[PDB]
Amino acid sequence: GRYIGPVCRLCRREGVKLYLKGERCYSPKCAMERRPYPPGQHGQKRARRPSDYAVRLREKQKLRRIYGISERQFRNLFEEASKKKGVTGSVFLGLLESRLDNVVYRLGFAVSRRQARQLVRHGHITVNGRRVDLPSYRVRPGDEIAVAEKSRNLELIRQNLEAMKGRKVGPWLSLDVEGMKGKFLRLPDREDLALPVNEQLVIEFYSR
Amino acid sequence: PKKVLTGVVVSDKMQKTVTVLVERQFPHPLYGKVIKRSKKYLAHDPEEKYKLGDVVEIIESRPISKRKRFRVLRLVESGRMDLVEKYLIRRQNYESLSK
Amino acid sequence: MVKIRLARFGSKHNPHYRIVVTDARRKRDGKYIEKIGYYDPRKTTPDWLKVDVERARYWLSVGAQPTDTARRLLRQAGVFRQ
Amino acid sequence: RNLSALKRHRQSLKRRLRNKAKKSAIKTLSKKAIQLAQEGKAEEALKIMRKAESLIDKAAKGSTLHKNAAARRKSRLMRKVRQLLEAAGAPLIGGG
RNA sequence: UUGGAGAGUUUGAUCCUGGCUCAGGGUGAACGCUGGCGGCGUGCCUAAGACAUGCAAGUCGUGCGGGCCGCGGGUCCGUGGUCAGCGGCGGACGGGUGAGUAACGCGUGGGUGACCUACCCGGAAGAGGGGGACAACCCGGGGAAACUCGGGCUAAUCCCCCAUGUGGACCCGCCCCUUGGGGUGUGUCCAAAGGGCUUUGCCCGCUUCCGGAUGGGCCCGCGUCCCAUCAGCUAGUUGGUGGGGUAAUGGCCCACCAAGGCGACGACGGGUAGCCGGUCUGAGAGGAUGGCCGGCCACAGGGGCACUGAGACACGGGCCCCACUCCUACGGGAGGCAGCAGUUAGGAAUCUUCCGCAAUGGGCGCAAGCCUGACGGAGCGACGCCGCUUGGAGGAAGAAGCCCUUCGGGGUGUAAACUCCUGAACCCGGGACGAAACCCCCGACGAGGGGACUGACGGUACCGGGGUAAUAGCGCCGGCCAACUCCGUGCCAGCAGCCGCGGUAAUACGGAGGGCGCGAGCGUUACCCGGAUUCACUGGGCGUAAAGGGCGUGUAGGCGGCCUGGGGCGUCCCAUGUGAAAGACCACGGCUCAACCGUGGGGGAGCGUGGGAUACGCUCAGGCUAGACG
RNA sequence: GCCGAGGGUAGGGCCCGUGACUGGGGCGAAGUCGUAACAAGGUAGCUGUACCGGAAGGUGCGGCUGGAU
Ligand code: SF4
Ligand SMILES: [Mg+2]
Ligand SMILES: [Mg+2]
Ligand SMILES: [Mg+2]
Ligand SMILES: [Mg+2]
Ligand SMILES: [Mg+2]
Ligand SMILES: [Mg+2]
Ligand SMILES: [Mg+2]
Ligand SMILES: [Mg+2]
Ligand SMILES: [Mg+2]
Ligand SMILES: [Mg+2]
Ligand SMILES: [Mg+2]
Ligand SMILES: [Mg+2]
Ligand SMILES: [Mg+2]
Ligand SMILES: [Mg+2]
Ligand SMILES: [Mg+2]
Ligand SMILES: [Mg+2]
Ligand SMILES: [Mg+2]
Ligand SMILES: [Mg+2]
Ligand SMILES: [Mg+2]
Ligand SMILES: [Mg+2]
Ligand SMILES: [Mg+2]
Ligand SMILES: [Mg+2]
Ligand SMILES: [Mg+2]
Ligand SMILES: [Mg+2]
Ligand SMILES: [Mg+2]
Ligand SMILES: [Mg+2]
Ligand SMILES: [Mg+2]
Ligand SMILES: [Mg+2]
Ligand SMILES: [Mg+2]
Ligand SMILES: [Mg+2]
Ligand SMILES: [Mg+2]
Ligand SMILES: [Mg+2]
Ligand SMILES: [Mg+2]
Ligand SMILES: [Mg+2]
Ligand SMILES: [Mg+2]
Ligand SMILES: [Mg+2]
Ligand SMILES: [Mg+2]
Ligand SMILES: [Mg+2]
Ligand SMILES: [Mg+2]
Ligand SMILES: [Mg+2]
Ligand SMILES: [Mg+2]
Ligand SMILES: [Mg+2]
Ligand SMILES: [Mg+2]
Ligand SMILES: [Mg+2]
Ligand SMILES: [Mg+2]
Ligand SMILES: [Mg+2]
Ligand SMILES: [Mg+2]
Ligand SMILES: [Mg+2]
Ligand SMILES: [Mg+2]
Ligand SMILES: [Mg+2]
Ligand SMILES: [Mg+2]
Ligand SMILES: [Mg+2]
Ligand SMILES: [Mg+2]
Ligand SMILES: [Mg+2]
Ligand SMILES: [Mg+2]
Ligand SMILES: [Mg+2]
Ligand SMILES: [Mg+2]
Ligand SMILES: [Mg+2]
Ligand SMILES: [Mg+2]
Ligand SMILES: [Mg+2]
Ligand SMILES: [Mg+2]
Ligand SMILES: [Mg+2]
Ligand SMILES: [Mg+2]
Ligand SMILES: [Mg+2]
Ligand SMILES: [Mg+2]
Ligand SMILES: [Mg+2]
Ligand SMILES: [Mg+2]
Ligand SMILES: [Mg+2]
Ligand SMILES: [Mg+2]
Ligand SMILES: [Mg+2]
Ligand SMILES: [Mg+2]
Ligand SMILES: [Mg+2]
Ligand SMILES: [Mg+2]
Ligand SMILES: [Mg+2]
Ligand SMILES: [Mg+2]
Ligand SMILES: [Mg+2]
Ligand SMILES: [Mg+2]
Ligand SMILES: [Mg+2]
Ligand SMILES: [Mg+2]
Ligand SMILES: [Mg+2]
Ligand SMILES: [Mg+2]
Ligand SMILES: [Mg+2]
Ligand SMILES: [Mg+2]
Ligand SMILES: [Mg+2]
Ligand SMILES: [Mg+2]
Ligand SMILES: [Mg+2]
Ligand SMILES: [Mg+2]
Ligand SMILES: [Mg+2]
Ligand SMILES: [Mg+2]
Ligand SMILES: [Mg+2]
Ligand SMILES: [Mg+2]
Ligand SMILES: [Mg+2]
Ligand SMILES: [Mg+2]
Ligand SMILES: [Mg+2]
Ligand SMILES: [Mg+2]
Ligand SMILES: [Mg+2]
Ligand SMILES: [Mg+2]
Ligand SMILES: [Mg+2]
Ligand SMILES: [Mg+2]
Ligand SMILES: [Mg+2]
Ligand SMILES: [Mg+2]
Ligand SMILES: [Mg+2]
Ligand SMILES: [Mg+2]
Ligand SMILES: [Mg+2]
Ligand SMILES: [Mg+2]
Ligand SMILES: [Mg+2]
Ligand SMILES: [Mg+2]
Ligand SMILES: [Mg+2]
Ligand SMILES: [Mg+2]
Ligand SMILES: [Mg+2]
Ligand SMILES: [Mg+2]
Ligand SMILES: [Mg+2]
Ligand SMILES: [Mg+2]
Ligand SMILES: [Mg+2]
Ligand SMILES: [Mg+2]
Ligand SMILES: [Mg+2]
Ligand SMILES: [Mg+2]
Ligand SMILES: [Mg+2]
Ligand SMILES: [Mg+2]
Ligand SMILES: [Mg+2]
Repeated sequence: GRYIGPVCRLCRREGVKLYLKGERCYSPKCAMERRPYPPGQHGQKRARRPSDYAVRLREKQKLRRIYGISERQFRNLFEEASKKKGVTGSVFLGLLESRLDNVVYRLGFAVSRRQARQLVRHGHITVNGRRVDLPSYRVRPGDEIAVAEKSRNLELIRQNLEAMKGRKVGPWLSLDVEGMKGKFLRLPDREDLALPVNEQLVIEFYSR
Repeated sequence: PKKVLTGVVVSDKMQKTVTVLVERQFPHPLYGKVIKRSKKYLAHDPEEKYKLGDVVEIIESRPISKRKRFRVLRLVESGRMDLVEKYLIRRQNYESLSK
Repeated sequence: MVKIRLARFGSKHNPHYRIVVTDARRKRDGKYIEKIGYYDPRKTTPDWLKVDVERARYWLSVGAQPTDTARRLLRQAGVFRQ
Repeated sequence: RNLSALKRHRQSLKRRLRNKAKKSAIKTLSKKAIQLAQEGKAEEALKIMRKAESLIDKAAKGSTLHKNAAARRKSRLMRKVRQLLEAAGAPLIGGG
């Protein structure tokens, strides 16, 4: 299925911190904060300049490994935005975002997307009422995403809403803390989201 | 409508029957250029009044014999041997194409 | 006789009929003469039955013969009404 | 190891007899008439012809000959007959 | 204007030409390793080789007469179930397969004054009077069987004669029309059936005719692959006349008569293929393709033929011939899976001898209802697409083991251990949507209103409660191309798509550590398009790279100067018909999403018709002298 | 009685598989013989044709420069 393995080796390769755990990403026990160099026997050697192809694959796995997403779902989501109207780059990001497993995390229901999945797959989430255990739901404007009442009294979701008391959440999302319910206002302009990614280059990876 | 064609009589050597050659132009579907193709029809001349070189009109009709599906509609022109000679000379050239 | 009946479309465990006029000798989902509406037996949509009623009557005035569970679907949409 | 298709073949044979039977008769009196009108003898020729037409249209009632067949047959019967009388004449009965 | 990337390889080096090769997407796939769940699709591409067994087409007692058994009750009657029979309607639908066919088979636009259509609707009219056969059944003869002949009786919606002629048909005549269309007069010919209830009234049916609707037949224009190392082909051949034949035209068939018909715009011949909507690829143009699904065709062991029929030259009907297999009582007789499963053979390779008529649909029936391997579902197969799992947070300047090291240390690695949190699987309870009709009821057997019966999938999905940390594999790491070190080997063993690697320090072979790429998948083989502007219409070339005919002359053909008018063929525009459905696309909506599916929207070419335009190319006509000749 | 599936007789056409033996061709190579071509390649080369020679080739005739000086 999904990646499901050692995750610090990921940031270490990408050269950048991706926020793939939650808590530890912020402490100084974070791997990039100890070793900002690719994992394995040859990480401390001096790099050799990567080729154009080398560069693009790398920018792709960057954006991709963020989301914990399979290449198929990535490709298909991409090859949607390739077909659908307007500028490709924004729409790909947009459709990436409308994922429930993402939506849950951007709201702070979860500390990671990886946790935001187990939250989704274990039904602890609901969309406009109905229980939803599908990480892949394309959330639409006007949707209200909340916790199930039948699980609302759980240590993890209560404790994880504790941080959220007045925490900022992106412009297109609102959040009734304590009440455990959030709202999807619209899909992003590239501005709204600052993923550490040059998104044009991913198009060009696929232009090959 | 009963498809009406215009063409030249090039042989009347049968009883109550003429050969009306019809020509057509259209542009080549891949190569653009307009090209000439043509065809011979057997037309029913019950009134055996038509001669070699006549340009006439023919109309698709109920079957008369095998092959014969058109009757001659009306005369259009007379004495166009220059055209029959076009047809007749292409035939004569076929002798120099064998072994 | 030319008949009025329900050509099945949709998918498995997802029935979706097209109320239609086709030859009685056609295969159930074959090429037909004219479409005159649809019908969804699971009623999972606001309008699970719609009928151009002016049309169906043309055929009736000329000899189309409704199936039993089509006769009903025209009755519920009141084509038989006076 | 069987069915009702047998019943249907048994039926088809019995209708077969009946069909042939008329056709031979029909063709018999037709020629018999046309035979006479050729050497006519107009009255007998015309008389027998009435039993031809009769036996024809009756065949037309059923499976034997379709409507246009009986029509087709009569137009070749009469047209042959009358014009055979033009070689002599005159038509002594009806008709017509 | 939503659409277009290139690289490796001839050289010491260069530029160019040119091929080879690669990275992409795709498939009814197959093979290797591996393999957890579900949904929707989908699965003999080879031998249209051969097949055990069951099942795939029957139905009506509201057509008739019966035998048996039963309930009734007096040998007889009603009546029930059943079995054949006679008679209806169906069996020409549905389902299968792609052999044959290069063809009016298909696609597209049209013709039919040259045609048909059972059941259905609508319009007009009618049902009078007699007669008769064969099965059932009885009685003989012959077999293991297939069953079979003869003799005798019997009913009907079974066959036949007369009558009626609204009407129809046919010949002759006139009018209209204009290919055999419409009308009419003389003559002639043709109708029919009862059954059942609530019974001087309705319901199912019957007969003649007209129109409708639907399904067809036939005909024409145009489009449809390779070899010209197939160049000439043709005796029913091509036409005429007269007949035969059919619903109907026609050499479709026959007789006679004429000497004709076809061909480099590729006849004839050989090869290959069912065609299309579409599918795949592609920036487009184009290329490739036709499995699933929808339309048409063709075929039903191989051929030929007809019969019954509105319709067939008929898959589960008939006759014959052939090949093949079988059964036998050894005298004789039967079969046709390219229906659904299943066996076998061939093959790299392709499924359960399932459940059900509940639904949709079809056939019979007044109706109940009966039949339905169509169909609705279920089974099997990672074959395909889609969703989903093997957990999440915390957790050392960082355990052991293993790899590397200049022996200081670097790495696997937050990875593990361990802590808390969640709760796939499984256990308990609830439990579908899909199914309201037919029928019954009042009303009127109608309109309308009311009633009850019915679920294969299935105790499944789903809803609620409880609850276990719960499968990961495969390819690659010389350049293309993302990923590097140690050892082992020593032109050996081996790798290989191309260039190339291996001859004692191989990042290229074998293992390991580490790393890169995907993930219930990953790789391999085969094939299709792409990269290949490498058949070049878009969009290439020929002095020396592959490429000007040895030179003339001329046939067909392609192409053509300046001015004016007629026509309007090409060309452009407008209006209209067709361009089915599914699919594609855009929006929305339903399955928790998605795959899948529903609803609506938008078109196009191309062809038919009507009207318009006249510059260019065309044609016709009249001039000119710049081209050409004298 | 005609036509007629097909069976039988006879002679022809195209294609496929195969055949003692035979002709050259591709590849392999660490073999034998010579040295024809590339330098004026030690007789300038190539060429159509003709005759000849173990083999590359030679020579005649005419042609070309894509021949050094
Ligand atoms: S710790 Fe630093 S490296 Fe490890 S996951 Fe969080 S961010 Fe990426
Ligand atoms: Mg981030
Ligand atoms: Mg760059
Ligand atoms: Mg776009
Ligand atoms: Mg961020
Ligand atoms: Mg691409
Ligand atoms: Mg031609
Ligand atoms: Mg004729
Ligand atoms: Mg029967
Ligand atoms: Mg006789
Ligand atoms: Mg008949
Ligand atoms: Mg009849
Ligand atoms: Mg453009
Ligand atoms: Mg490219
Ligand atoms: Mg090289
Ligand atoms: Mg070279
Ligand atoms: Mg080199
Ligand atoms: Mg190249
Ligand atoms: Mg591929
Ligand atoms: Mg496998
Ligand atoms: Mg296995
Ligand atoms: Mg399945
Ligand atoms: Mg097959
Ligand atoms: Mg064999
Ligand atoms: Mg065998
Ligand atoms: Mg059965
Ligand atoms: Mg009845
Ligand atoms: Mg019964
Ligand atoms: Mg019975
Ligand atoms: Mg059928
Ligand atoms: Mg079929
Ligand atoms: Mg099927
Ligand atoms: Mg085929
Ligand atoms: Mg051919
Ligand atoms: Mg056609
Ligand atoms: Mg044609
Ligand atoms: Mg057509
Ligand atoms: Mg009687
Ligand atoms: Mg009697
Ligand atoms: Mg009478
Ligand atoms: Mg050619
Ligand atoms: Mg004739
Ligand atoms: Mg002929
Ligand atoms: Mg003859
Ligand atoms: Mg062949
Ligand atoms: Mg074929
Ligand atoms: Mg291209
Ligand atoms: Mg094909
Ligand atoms: Mg196929
Ligand atoms: Mg199909
Ligand atoms: Mg056949
Ligand atoms: Mg067979
Ligand atoms: Mg047979
Ligand atoms: Mg056959
Ligand atoms: Mg019938
Ligand atoms: Mg017929
Ligand atoms: Mg049959
Ligand atoms: Mg048959
Ligand atoms: Mg057939
Ligand atoms: Mg069969
Ligand atoms: Mg047996
Ligand atoms: Mg015996
Ligand atoms: Mg026998
Ligand atoms: Mg059997
Ligand atoms: Mg085998
Ligand atoms: Mg099988
Ligand atoms: Mg199946
Ligand atoms: Mg049913
Ligand atoms: Mg039914
Ligand atoms: Mg009925
Ligand atoms: Mg049955
Ligand atoms: Mg069954
Ligand atoms: Mg099925
Ligand atoms: Mg340390
Ligand atoms: Mg460390
Ligand atoms: Mg360690
Ligand atoms: Mg260490
Ligand atoms: Mg962890
Ligand atoms: Mg229900
Ligand atoms: Mg617990
Ligand atoms: Mg790979
Ligand atoms: Mg790659
Ligand atoms: Mg690299
Ligand atoms: Mg060794
Ligand atoms: Mg070594
Ligand atoms: Mg390698
Ligand atoms: Mg290695
Ligand atoms: Mg998947
Ligand atoms: Mg594969
Ligand atoms: Mg290619
Ligand atoms: Mg090309
Ligand atoms: Mg060009
Ligand atoms: Mg070129
Ligand atoms: Mg020259
Ligand atoms: Mg010459
Ligand atoms: Mg010249
Ligand atoms: Mg000329
Ligand atoms: Mg010209
Ligand atoms: Mg000009
Ligand atoms: Mg002009
Ligand atoms: Mg014009
Ligand atoms: Mg149009
Ligand atoms: Mg369409
Ligand atoms: Mg939705
Ligand atoms: Mg388009
Ligand atoms: Mg003009
Ligand atoms: Mg002039
Ligand atoms: Mg001059
Ligand atoms: Mg013969
Ligand atoms: Mg013979
Ligand atoms: Mg024989
Ligand atoms: Mg040989
Ligand atoms: Mg040899
Ligand atoms: Mg040899
Ligand atoms: Mg030398
Ligand atoms: Mg020399
Ligand atoms: Mg020399
Ligand atoms: Mg010489
Ligand atoms: Mg010697
Ligand atoms: Mg010498
Ligand atoms: Mg010279």
